[PDB]
Amino acid sequence: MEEVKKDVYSVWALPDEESEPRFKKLMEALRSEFTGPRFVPHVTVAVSAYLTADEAKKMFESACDGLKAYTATVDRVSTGTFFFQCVFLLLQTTPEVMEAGEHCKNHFNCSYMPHLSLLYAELTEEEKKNAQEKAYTLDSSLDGLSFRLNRLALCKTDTEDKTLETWETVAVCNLNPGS
Repeated sequence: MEEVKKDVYSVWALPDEESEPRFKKLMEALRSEFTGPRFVPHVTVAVSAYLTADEAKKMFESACDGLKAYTATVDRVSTGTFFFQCVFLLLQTTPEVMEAGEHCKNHFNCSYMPHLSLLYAELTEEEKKNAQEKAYTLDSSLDGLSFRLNRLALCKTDTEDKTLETWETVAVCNLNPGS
């Protein structure tokens, strides 16, 4: 038996139950004033090559079995220059956060911009700044905010599909604690 279908998978770290509503509420409000597809908050940690279902499951089990729950800290809410990097919480480049996003082989020195996107949209420069301002107005204590990432999602996300209609989550797993 041979699997012949291959797709690109993305791996998402998900905020815990104490932090997820806070982000969803903000995502919902920004999305209403400005424009934008609805999605769940996450912090992406991996993008794969083309893999068969089996290969992706094995990659995902390894990811789950070996990544421990960790804590991310919000540096500031920032803006970018294309649809997927419109307004987002830029995370502090702490060790555990950075590690989750890296996939450098065991003994090498390779020498990843962790964030949790808030809004996806193609806005004018002014509208962008305004959306950034409104994020702080909707939730001012954002800068410095610490939150727990304790579950991963295995997904298929055609980054060129701005509607998100094709985005699908395939599988989920809880991360064991470590601290």
